[PDB]
Amino acid sequence: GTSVKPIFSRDMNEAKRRVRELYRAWYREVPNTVHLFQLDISVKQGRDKVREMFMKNAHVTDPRVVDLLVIKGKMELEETINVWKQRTHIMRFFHETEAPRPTDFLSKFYVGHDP
Amino acid sequence: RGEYVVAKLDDLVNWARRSSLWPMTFGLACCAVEMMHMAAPRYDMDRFGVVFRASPRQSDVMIVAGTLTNKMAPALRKVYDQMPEPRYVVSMGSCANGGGYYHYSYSVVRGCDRIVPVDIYVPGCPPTAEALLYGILQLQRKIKREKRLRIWYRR
Amino acid sequence: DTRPTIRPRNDVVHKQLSAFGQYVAEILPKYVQQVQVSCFNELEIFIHPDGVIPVLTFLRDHTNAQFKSLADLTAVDVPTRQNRFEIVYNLLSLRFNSQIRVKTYTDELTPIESSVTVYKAANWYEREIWDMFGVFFANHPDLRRILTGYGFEGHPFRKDFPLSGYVELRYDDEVKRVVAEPVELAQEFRKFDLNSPWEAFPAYRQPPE
Amino acid sequence: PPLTLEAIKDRVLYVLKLYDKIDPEKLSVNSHFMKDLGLDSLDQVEIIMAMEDEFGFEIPDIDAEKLMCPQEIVDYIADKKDVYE
Amino acid sequence: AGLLKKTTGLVGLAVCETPHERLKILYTKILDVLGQIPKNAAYRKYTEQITNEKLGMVKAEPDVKKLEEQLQGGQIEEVILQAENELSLARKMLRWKPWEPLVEEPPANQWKWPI
Amino acid sequence: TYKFVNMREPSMDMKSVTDRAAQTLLWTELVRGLGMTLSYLFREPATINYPFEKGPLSPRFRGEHALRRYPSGEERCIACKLCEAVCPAQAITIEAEPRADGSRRTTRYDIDMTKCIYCGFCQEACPVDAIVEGPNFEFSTETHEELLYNKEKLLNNGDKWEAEIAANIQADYLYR
Ligand code: SF4
Ligand code: SF4
Ligand code: SF4
Repeated sequence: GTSVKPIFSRDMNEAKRRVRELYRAWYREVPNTVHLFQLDISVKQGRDKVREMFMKNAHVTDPRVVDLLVIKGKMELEETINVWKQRTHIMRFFHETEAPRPTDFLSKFYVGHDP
Repeated sequence: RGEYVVAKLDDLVNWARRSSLWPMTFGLACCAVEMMHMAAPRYDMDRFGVVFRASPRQSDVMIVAGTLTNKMAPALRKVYDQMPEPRYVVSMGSCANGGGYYHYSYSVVRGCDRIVPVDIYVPGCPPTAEALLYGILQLQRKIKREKRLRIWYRR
Repeated sequence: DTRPTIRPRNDVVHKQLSAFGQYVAEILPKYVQQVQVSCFNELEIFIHPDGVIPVLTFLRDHTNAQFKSLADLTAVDVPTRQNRFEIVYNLLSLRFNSQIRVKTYTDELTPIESSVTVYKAANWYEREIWDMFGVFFANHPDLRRILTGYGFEGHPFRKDFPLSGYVELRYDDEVKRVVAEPVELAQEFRKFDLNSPWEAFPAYRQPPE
Repeated sequence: PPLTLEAIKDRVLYVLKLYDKIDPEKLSVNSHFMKDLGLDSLDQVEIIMAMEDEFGFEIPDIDAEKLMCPQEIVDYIADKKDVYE
Repeated sequence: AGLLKKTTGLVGLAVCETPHERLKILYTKILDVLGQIPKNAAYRKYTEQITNEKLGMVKAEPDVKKLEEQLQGGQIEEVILQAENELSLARKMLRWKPWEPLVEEPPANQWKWPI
Repeated sequence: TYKFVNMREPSMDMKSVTDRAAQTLLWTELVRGLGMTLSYLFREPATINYPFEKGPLSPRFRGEHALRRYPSGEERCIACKLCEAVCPAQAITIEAEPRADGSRRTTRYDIDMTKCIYCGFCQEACPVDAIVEGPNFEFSTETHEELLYNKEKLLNNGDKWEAEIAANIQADYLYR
């Protein structure tokens, strides 16, 4: 039933261990990417943007899924340091252009007839 | 007359801008065949003063040819910015000008004009070589319909 | 050919690959769940996820198979089955001019040990499947995004990602760069519900449920 | 000159003070990150990284999780640095 | 017999001036590793059939050219290289032991088309 | 059957090495290139004098569309809607409601040039040869909006490229 094959994790411990130095690699990644890619957003801005993206993937409770997020997570940092990505790619997570989607009931009610 | 001298100078300034403009490519897809299949002897374009040459700093018009994917979108924009002024872009092919076949797919922008200010649109899938040659001819005629020095003098 | 409309069928090829299907079945009956010949004379091998390396190595060096030309590797993602990603290889043997199909099954989470040891051709036939579908192959040299935009999310060729995708590009003056945004279509891709309500082939009729 | 533990004590507590979230008030000699101070495990990764810049040292992740208060930070690095003042 | 092959016609695949003897020693070598695997396995039941078969043809006829036709394996260097990977294939499934029944049966509706 | 390409076994005799040494010392294969190119120069070119003359085409040529009409002027289109049912790029949109004389013919026939593929499936799909691929191709425009065709634009091109299209379809209906 619950028998599934691993890729990198058995227990949440080592699963949370992988996201630890994944943060560590990403934590030290911010100071170089902002300067080398010539942005405008601040260093701590990037650091918290890395931070928050962790919190989005926090409600999952399966060692089986987190590592899939880890490999997806580790599938991006090298794309930044080795100048593979571009300014439109790494500032994209800095969601800037789009207008702010209304959150309260009235403002959604006013904008359109959609949920 | 004051208007006459600026009229003669304006013509002289843009008489050969429509005859010495040199095309630039990016050659994305099957439209990149007619791109230089016109440079083939049959539909000679070197005679028209135009001649294909990349040299993004030293070219006049770029003939955007092929399907514009999102992945390349930075590359075109950085090329058009590096493009010196005056500059024109020609959207060859249905995919380049309006997405064409792949308009509904996830990895192509629906038309090049969503990315670059797009001049004369030459349609075709692909545009048969002379259709762009006709399109290039329209671009040169558009160059005559310009009042650059006239507008400056009016101001 | 007395019936020029129909495609003429061959039987000497039919039984021979049928016999070879049994041959491979006996040699390693640990992984081959079942073998299916085709009316198109394309015999197919159905293997187990752990069986990728054995059979692929077996057809590679065996003296009666010599299947060493990796034709393609792809997925046939089928939502209605628990193993949605159906990983299938195609092999070609020059010595005996035959084509072998080996088919597996996998979920979104289960991995497959990389076949780069068998064929280094898979090196890039592995990357796109991880990108296009999302299934991850273990012990592979690199799992990079090869056929998508940089920073692209999800997996397009799945039966979940819509045709138009989720994100659209456009060059904006304020930022002086081509930025993204949620997709918006001038025309919605219309629907063509074209599957007839009349049964087509009694031969391939699905068994009653 | 060597690198004393009173040095270790202050500079470990110095950069811990510098990071924005920590308030001087609740900080103490114990000031346990989890049940006394109060942060998240990722914030625990944050502070140990701040320790790296403060010391110019390196700590493995196999021991980063147990560093649950500044006292362990002081004790742990003093152990490997082999300086006991 | 015949004068030395100027080129096998396949680049990288060089020539071997000792065709029959090298084929034989490699052939007893694959006979050796065939011993460790059980006889009852269909592997051993099928390899020894072609082992004793074409070990006879190489032993009986020593000429390069007649051996080429009898084995339809191109030049001898192709055949011995082909037999070489047979040895490596023998070693791999020595440890594999793929003789027990299926690891587990396929899911109920995992196969069968259409969906 | 097959034939080799690279293998040459260049003979090492005194005469043969002289030719190879002469070729290297006093270049001969290169001067052959000069001779071939010069022979090319003294040959009249293949360039065409556009627009004063334009290259050949075929009666089957697929270009800018046009909605044709019967001998008396009736629209051939009936909104059977087969054309967009096979339009590979879904460039055709059609709506029909009642027409004054009891009829319920079409109102909308917009083939987006920037979506169209010019495959010609539409004209083959049409059972009344209403939509066709015209011979014209010189319709480049400087606005994306111009290529977005409508019903009136299609009908006008049908009345413009009429005699030519009628002759082509008369010279090609036996093949189809
Ligand atoms: S318009 Fe046609 S020929 Fe040109 S790139 Fe698109 S599909 Fe290819
Ligand atoms: S053009 Fe022809 S196929 Fe298309 S709607 Fe009109 S009659 Fe039908
Ligand atoms: S020629 Fe254009 S309009 Fe006609 S079917 Fe093909 S894509 Fe559609």
